[PDB]
Amino acid sequence: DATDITIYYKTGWTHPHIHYSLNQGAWTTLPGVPLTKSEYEGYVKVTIEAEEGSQLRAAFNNGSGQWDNNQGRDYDFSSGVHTLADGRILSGTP
Repeated sequence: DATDITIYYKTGWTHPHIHYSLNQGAWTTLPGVPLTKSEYEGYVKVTIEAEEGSQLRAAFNNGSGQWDNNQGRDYDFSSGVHTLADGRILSGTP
């Protein structure tokens, strides 16, 4: 049973950030946490420390007010690993 929340995100932004609320808690202070490039070209990655049975709600930004917020639904990610690319989420790595 997975614990941390690891997210891969396809983006060409140079300063991508994840803004999120973990387990229905407080949201990060803007602009949120930076994502660091993965060796999967075009993808950035973050791992959010979390307990068993965790879920976060997230929106991504370019550090300067351009957003990807899933048409206002925001993106939901559970304990485990997930890859978001052009609005589609698949479990696991790229």
